[PDB]
Amino acid sequence: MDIILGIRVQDSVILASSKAVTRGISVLKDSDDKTRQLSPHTLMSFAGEAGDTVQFAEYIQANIQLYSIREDYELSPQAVSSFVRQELAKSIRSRRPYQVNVLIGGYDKKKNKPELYQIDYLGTKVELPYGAHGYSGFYTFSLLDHHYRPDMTTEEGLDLLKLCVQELEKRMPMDFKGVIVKIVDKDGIRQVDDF
Amino acid sequence: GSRRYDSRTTIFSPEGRLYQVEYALESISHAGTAIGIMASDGIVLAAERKVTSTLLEQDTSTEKLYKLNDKIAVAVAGLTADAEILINTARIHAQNYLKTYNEDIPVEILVRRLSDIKQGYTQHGGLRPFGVSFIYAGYDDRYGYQLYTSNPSGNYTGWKAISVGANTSAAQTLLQMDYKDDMKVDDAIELALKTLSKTTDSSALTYDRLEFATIRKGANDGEVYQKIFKPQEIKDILVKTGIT
Amino acid sequence: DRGVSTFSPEGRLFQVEYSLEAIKLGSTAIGIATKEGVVLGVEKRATSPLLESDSIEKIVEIDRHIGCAMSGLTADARSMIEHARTAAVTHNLYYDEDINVESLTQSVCDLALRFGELMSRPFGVALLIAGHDADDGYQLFHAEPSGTFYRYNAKAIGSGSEGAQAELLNEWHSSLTLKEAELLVLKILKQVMEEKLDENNAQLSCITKQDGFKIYDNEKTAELIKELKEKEAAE
Amino acid sequence: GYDRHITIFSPEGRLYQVEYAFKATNQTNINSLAVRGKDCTVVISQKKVPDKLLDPTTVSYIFCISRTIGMVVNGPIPDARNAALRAKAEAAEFRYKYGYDMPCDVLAKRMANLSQIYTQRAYMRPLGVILTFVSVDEELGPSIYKTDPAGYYVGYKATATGPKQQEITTNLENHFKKSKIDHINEESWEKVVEFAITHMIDALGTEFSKNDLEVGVATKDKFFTLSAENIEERLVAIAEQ
Amino acid sequence: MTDRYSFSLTTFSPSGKLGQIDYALTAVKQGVTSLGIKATNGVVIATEKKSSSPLAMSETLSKVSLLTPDIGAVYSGMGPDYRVLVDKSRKVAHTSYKRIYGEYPPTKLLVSEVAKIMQEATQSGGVRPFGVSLLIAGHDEFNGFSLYQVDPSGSYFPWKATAIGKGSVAAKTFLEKRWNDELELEDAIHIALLTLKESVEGEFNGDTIELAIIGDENPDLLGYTGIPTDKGPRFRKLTSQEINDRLEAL
Amino acid sequence: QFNPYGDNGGTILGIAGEDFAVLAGDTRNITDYSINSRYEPKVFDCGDNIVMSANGFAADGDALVKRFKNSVKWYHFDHNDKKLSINSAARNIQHLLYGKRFFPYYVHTII
Amino acid sequence: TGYDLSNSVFSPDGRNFQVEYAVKAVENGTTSIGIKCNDGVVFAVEKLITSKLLVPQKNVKIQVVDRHIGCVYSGLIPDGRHLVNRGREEAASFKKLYKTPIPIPAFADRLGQYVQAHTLYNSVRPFGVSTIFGGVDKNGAHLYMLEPSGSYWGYKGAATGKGRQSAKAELEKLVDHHPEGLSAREAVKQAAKIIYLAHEDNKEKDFELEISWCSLSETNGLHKFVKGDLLQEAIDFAQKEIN
Amino acid sequence: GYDRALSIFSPDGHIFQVEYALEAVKRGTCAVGVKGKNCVVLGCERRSTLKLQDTRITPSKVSKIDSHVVLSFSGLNADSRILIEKARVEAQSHRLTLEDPVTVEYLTRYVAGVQQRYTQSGGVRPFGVSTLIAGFDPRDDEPKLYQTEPSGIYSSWSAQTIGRNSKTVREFLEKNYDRKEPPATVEECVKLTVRSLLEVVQTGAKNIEITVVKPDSDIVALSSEEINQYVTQIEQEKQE
Amino acid sequence: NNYDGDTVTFSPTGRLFQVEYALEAIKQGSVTVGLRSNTHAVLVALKRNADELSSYQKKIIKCDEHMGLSLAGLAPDARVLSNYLRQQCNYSSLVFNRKLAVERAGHLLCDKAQKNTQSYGGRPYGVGLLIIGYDKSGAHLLEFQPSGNVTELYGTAIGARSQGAKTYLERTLDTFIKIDGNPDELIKAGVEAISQSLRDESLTVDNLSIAIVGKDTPFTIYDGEAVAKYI
Repeated sequence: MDIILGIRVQDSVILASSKAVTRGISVLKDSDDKTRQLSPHTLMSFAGEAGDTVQFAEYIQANIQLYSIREDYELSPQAVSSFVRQELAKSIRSRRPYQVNVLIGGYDKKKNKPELYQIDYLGTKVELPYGAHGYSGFYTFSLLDHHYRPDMTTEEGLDLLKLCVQELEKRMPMDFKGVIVKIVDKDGIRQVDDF
Repeated sequence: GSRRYDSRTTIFSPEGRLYQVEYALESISHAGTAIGIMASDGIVLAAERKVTSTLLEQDTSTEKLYKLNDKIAVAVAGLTADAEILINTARIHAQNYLKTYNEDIPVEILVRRLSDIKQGYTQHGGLRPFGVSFIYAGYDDRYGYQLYTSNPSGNYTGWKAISVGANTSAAQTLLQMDYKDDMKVDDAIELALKTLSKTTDSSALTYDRLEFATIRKGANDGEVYQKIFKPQEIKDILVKTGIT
Repeated sequence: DRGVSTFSPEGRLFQVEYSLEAIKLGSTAIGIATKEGVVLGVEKRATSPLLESDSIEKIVEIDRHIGCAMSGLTADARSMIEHARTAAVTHNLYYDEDINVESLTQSVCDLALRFGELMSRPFGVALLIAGHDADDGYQLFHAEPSGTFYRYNAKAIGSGSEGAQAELLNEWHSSLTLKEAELLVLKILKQVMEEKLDENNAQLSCITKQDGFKIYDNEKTAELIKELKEKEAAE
Repeated sequence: GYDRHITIFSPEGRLYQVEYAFKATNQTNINSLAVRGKDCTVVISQKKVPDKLLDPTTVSYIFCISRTIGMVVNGPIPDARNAALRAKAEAAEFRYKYGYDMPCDVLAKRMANLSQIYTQRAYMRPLGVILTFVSVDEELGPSIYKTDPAGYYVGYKATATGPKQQEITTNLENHFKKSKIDHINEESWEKVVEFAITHMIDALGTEFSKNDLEVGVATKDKFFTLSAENIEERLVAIAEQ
Repeated sequence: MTDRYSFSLTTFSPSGKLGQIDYALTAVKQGVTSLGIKATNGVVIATEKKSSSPLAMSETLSKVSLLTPDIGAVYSGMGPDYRVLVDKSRKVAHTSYKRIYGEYPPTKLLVSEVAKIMQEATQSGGVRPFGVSLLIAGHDEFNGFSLYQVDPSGSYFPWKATAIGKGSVAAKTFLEKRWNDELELEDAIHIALLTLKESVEGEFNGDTIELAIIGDENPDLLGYTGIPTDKGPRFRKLTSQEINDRLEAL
Repeated sequence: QFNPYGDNGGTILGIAGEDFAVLAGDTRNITDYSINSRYEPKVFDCGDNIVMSANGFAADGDALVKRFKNSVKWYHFDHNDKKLSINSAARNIQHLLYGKRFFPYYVHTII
Repeated sequence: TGYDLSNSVFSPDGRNFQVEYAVKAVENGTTSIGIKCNDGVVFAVEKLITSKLLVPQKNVKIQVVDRHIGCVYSGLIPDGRHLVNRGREEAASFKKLYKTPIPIPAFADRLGQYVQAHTLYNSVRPFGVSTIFGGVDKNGAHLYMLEPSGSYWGYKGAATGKGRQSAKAELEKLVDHHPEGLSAREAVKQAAKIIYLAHEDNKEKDFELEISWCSLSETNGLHKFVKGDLLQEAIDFAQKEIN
Repeated sequence: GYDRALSIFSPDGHIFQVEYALEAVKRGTCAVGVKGKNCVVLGCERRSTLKLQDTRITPSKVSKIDSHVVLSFSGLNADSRILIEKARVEAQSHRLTLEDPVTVEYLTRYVAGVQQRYTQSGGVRPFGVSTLIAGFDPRDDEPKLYQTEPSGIYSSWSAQTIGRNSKTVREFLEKNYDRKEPPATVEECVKLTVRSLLEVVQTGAKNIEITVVKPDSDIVALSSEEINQYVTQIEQEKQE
Repeated sequence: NNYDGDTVTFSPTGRLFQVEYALEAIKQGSVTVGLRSNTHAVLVALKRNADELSSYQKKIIKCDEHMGLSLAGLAPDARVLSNYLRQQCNYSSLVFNRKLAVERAGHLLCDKAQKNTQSYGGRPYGVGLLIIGYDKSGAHLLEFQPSGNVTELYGTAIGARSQGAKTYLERTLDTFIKIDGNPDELIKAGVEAISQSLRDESLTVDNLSIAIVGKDTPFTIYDGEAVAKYI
């Protein structure tokens, strides 16, 4: 797991999520997609404890997909983030809590705004222009503090993201085998395939 | 053992009807009439109380109209006590939704869960159904203004205008005569009253035998206000339209 | 009314006896045991021409060495088959071996009387359970809602049963080949079936030690039907 | 009417099972009576031992519920013992929970509440008994509180119960009409027991040997029952008078 | 063994009546007359202490019960059903309110809780409805004085004044004639005493009449001093003596 | 703190021929540095020509052998006196053992 | 009506007809008795010999509860066994908590309350037995008889079953003619006589006698069956007095 | 809990509660399903004896269980909601564990299984509902149509109807549906479906709903006009 | 009549009709006989087929190495009760290392049957059982009936026309009681008894079931060719 980033720009939200899956002294895989589509205009990336991450993600996915069918409607990114937070908030006082951190990047069609939510395993939600989980933040937050502007284009956002990845590839101790990048906007979710 | 005394509330007649549901509907048809009328710019709920006594405290009361949340209300026809049980369930269910999603519950979803509860008492558990029909009047930002009714069967449907309780036959024909799609709130208020005035089993219709409510966009911009008419305001709306 | 588990003054359980009446209304099913295999055949009985007859599934696999045909209120058998399959697979997991046909049948029959005031009524469906095991070879069992099962050399259940059974009583001997038995099931089915037997309103199957349980396609059955007619005009 | 078989309302608003449980109350054909002194509360009941094979000492409808509370039952013995056992349990538990002895009237209220439940809940039948509770309560003084199958209870100056109850009741009413007080103005319980037996004799119109009666007395800090000889001593004093 | 009565004993007839509620209401018809009157500065509730024997001590049987320091209740119908409702009512005032908010519930809401209990006896498995109608009178800071009637069905209504039980039809008319929105509490007590004399057959005095008020706070009745915000119960039961003083100026 | 396990020593050994098999074990039973018994057998005939020994903690060994013997008894009752093949016994014993995966039988088992 | 179709329904008289029907089952059973004596009690019972094929001595009907109590019953035999099993649990629990063996009056109420409880609900049937039981405790000997209603009292002597009246008459004579007490060895003989006398009312089939006793002096306060020489001696005494 | 066996056998061998549940279906508004060569069409009657209806928010008679399967029904509306909810949950659960959406046969079998369970469980009555379940298996182009009924039996149908006057329209379809040649086009199939409903319905007013299911989760409902054009066209071709 | 709706109801003459109706299903059952000497105990059972294509329903069930029974009536009920017995025998072995006494086996069955005759919702067992066994006090035979009544006997029979065998056994008593140390003679005596109950049919090789237990004989069942020796 480890590295998951998100940047919200003018018209979209961009999630970068590292591709490595390490266990012990072996990198078991270098093309892992640490994400799930919750609805046509909602993406969730995740990092944390082995097993818990995918189990939690897929569980949330199924619930949102169930809601969509029942109401023939797509929940707002805010509503989905509130649902996810509550699930994590419940989990933290369970017998065995999910140790999963998520980023929720969605485009609200009613408002025509992109939205980025950062939520940790404790159920701590915050809406942000840019976000990161784990050690990533110790490098990327200050870098974006400097370079980010609120009215950037999807293309400027990807350059800003390159800067983040370059810095992490320079200073982070572990080889995270790069990132998969996805864009969430008025037209839905698509994947940049050459990063 | 006890099999001897079991009415078997949740069984079918040979015709494929549910005895208890049919009989609960008969019960409801003797209750005071309640009307919902939906306009393009708001909704009206009116209800006639069951034959008053001159010595009843009229103002502090609330027998027919109940607030579910800030965007939804109901008019009741049936056993009041049965209806309160269901109302508190609905009020809690609304709050769970707001807690979970940080958004006010869409009107239909609340209507469906209540109707699903009612349905349950007709299929399992061997208890009598709730002797209650509801007119739901609410607003959400997906469908705007909405009217629903539900009954002891656990069935629900949506309306432009509708009545429940006594004389729905007469009431439905009169609404079907005068209702129109472009109608405004104040037109609907008048219709609701003229209807009850003609279907009532009293001699004449007075403020003290009436409950009245509106859901309008009548505050400050793209926002919704619930108004449960105080007795004085009913007294006034009854002169303004010249019924007294 | 009066309890679900009540005895009649003749010493029989009302509800069991009444389920037997529903089984009489069911479509016919026939099984014949040989030393070369056991054959199971059923009357499909589609209630209208528009209903796609191959979707009617009254012959069913339990394991590779055990198969099952049903008659009566056939929706009741879903859970009986489900239990049987689990019993079989479970036995193999605990013992690394195939589970005896009789044991399988006894397990299914244990469900049967688990009803009263456990389920709410007995099953309204009888089963023919047919299979092979190394100890007792080829076997056919009739499993009733009473919890009782009999081994049969041949047996018919359903609306056409008592006619069909008399017929089997005459035609069965201890040297029937599989082909002989297949034809016999086809013959006796056409005898008791309302509409005229063909490859769409009836179905065959067998279980053989070598190839296990097999449901026949409609082409294979159709030739066996044609072969039956040619041999009956031929004397 | 299945509304006659269980505890649900009849069309005229009655509970027939409760009413029939009252008729079971007299099924023993015994009369009881209780009165208050200044210092005490006396309760007497008829004692009929029709079978010669019975051990007369084991034949009793008076119970010592606690150190301070006595209870006499009118009705069949099996229901009577059921009620007594429960009352003993309830009294002991009360002491443990609240650190003081359960008052007569509170126990009576409690048993009345239990009786009420059987009138409302369907699977439980009423007990066909009337329970008369007696003590010298540390707050209220001499006390008589009585329970019936309906779940009703109330305090009494004095009371009677049984098939010939109305006779004894009027007898006692007439005495208090006369004396103009709430109790028997007597120093010793011995003479209050004598009063009770006397007004029973007059009202019922029968004489009693020592084995025709049963007597319980409640004083400050104890309730006890009398032996045949304690009663015989008391019968003698009535005679010479 | 065990409750095998898990099914409703109150069901809908083809006509739509709920038989057991109707029959419970009939039981209330038979019951002794009780009444309530609302004044501008108080509420009065009253009933007859019809005794079962003159050997009984009818002081030990209190028909008028305190529920909270500002709420009281009286009834008509089945006394033992009433008794257990008062126990349950007192407890629910604590469990579902005072233990949560540190203050007693307002009258309408405690009434609402009682109605909930009575509604459930109308629908739950293996029970009959309660055979009582209740008149609950109380005061609370934000609603002032109020008076409610609660029926076997669980339905409740607010009243200026009303009566239930045996002679309710007669008594309700008597009250219509005498009630106005300017009655002072002492006037409502006088009217209550007149209305009750109509229904009472035998003795009519402080020992056969049970009567209580919801009025001013009673500091003498609190039991302690030293907290300025605790001024005492508004519920007061009139003594046997106090009733007779009012019966001479009648 | 109570320790639910002990160690009773001993050792066992099994060899298979073409048309026979042997299962041997010593008859000594110990705790710590003491001898409990010089002759306490721990190899058992279980019927259907199966021999078994569960060596290690004897209370656990005795429980398991006792349980398996009983498994054979009910296999007969349930499947018409059928003989329990050695391969079937082996699987049955796996389930007996693995059923206590989180509070194990402290034994090496040979049949 | 229909008041008699369900257990625990009061009839308008105020009776529980289902209990009264259970009594008819008791009255239909064989005769059993109990006699209280100086320092103990004696139990005996009529065992109808249906056939030659019954193994004699080997269908024992009297049961022991704990070490010091004996129980015998008439009517539905399995119901009586159920009641004794309950009795044994009740006694075991009493001894577990209080150490001392359960006193007879205490034990009597345990059975009483349990039986009475089966007249409270319609989902159980009342017991089809009257049960004579007793023994010796720290206060001496006690004999009890318990009915389907759950009613019980202490007895000088007691009897139930088909020959209950005949047996009752004989017990009354004994009480009248021995006000100062009967001996244990005497009561055994008397018990034998009375079962033989009450067998007249059930005289189609012939029968086997069965006797037991607890005596402070003869059995040391414990319950034992009377067998062999003492049993044969009492059968002889009885055969004597019918002839 | 409440335990009573409500569904039980009669002396003749009938389970009356199951049979009375079927009468409730007979009472329900008609619904029909017809499968073409590349599609399935679900048509449903709606009782027009109710004007002042709001059809924006009134529950539609066809329901999506997943994005590729639909369920219509005849009988008790309230009962159908319970089955629909359960089916939708199982659809998501199947995707979760198998990593594939349900086949139509599997989904039908599940719903049928639920319906059967209510015919031999204590304290519950059977569902007063029969369903038509239609769609296309994942990555498959063969159309599927199944029927379920209160007893729990289910089977596949070339075309089928249920509800009031379903015998009339089954009659129609039986002589108008060539097994040898299903409606080759969407338009053809929608027509035959509407026609069959017109035998029984009334006017083609606010009376007929139609929903069309094509492969790969391609499901769309028709509007008043779109339907009305079919009603108009057939009645002109009628006068002959 | 009005009192036979369930086992929880008494008739006005003190009868339980549901128990009596259960007793009746036994009478419809095929005949089975039990008898014993001081050394062995023997069950003999006439099995019953559905028709000429069916197997003959088994009537004898083994309970332990020293105990077993035969049945007449509802066979599933015999499976339940025999299975209950197998466990009680098994418990006694595992816990106490003690072979369960036949007399205790009877008491346990009595008490199990009785519980189904006093509660709402249940039903009596509809089968009769004959238990044989050899324990620490020699050979035993027991007659179980679903009323709860269990009886120890030298010999008996139950089922249809069992009165024939029952009378014969009564006459034969002094002969067969002393067939000690001779198995084949005790069986033949049993087979002769069961022949008193036959009508229009007689014993064949797939018709007749025999069981024996005794001093040096584990409870063992004989069928088919193993019983040819006795026809």
